Amino acid sequence: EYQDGKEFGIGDLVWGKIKGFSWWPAMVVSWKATSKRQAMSGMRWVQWFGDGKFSEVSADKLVALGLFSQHFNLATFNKLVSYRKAMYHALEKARVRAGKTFPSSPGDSLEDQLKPMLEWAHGGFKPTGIEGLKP
Repeated sequence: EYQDGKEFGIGDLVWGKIKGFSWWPAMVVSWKATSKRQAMSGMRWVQWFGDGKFSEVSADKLVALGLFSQHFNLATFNKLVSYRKAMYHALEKARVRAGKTFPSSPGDSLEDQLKPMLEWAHGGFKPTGIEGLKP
């Protein structure tokens, strides 16, 4: 599936915007994951990090998660615990893909864990770069 000529395939980490101004992280999935129907021509099914719901989104409107600082929004991050949770799960998936590790201490909070993950992302996901995030 997803041979319509456009960007993104199954497993790719993406930012999507479906309403208002906010970009949220997601992973492209098979239509089968959704228990809906095959995606319309030009579109991808994505599964949102955090809530795990599904949306059909134009391939031309999605952006790679690797374009990170461009689409991350610190204001929304500080406003919404739902966004903080979304970013954690998204960057955790990224981190495991890249074989990256960060120091941790017993007692660490969601924000404690996110701090080194955000620094890694904003920094261009070194050492792997964006290639580390591929399925």
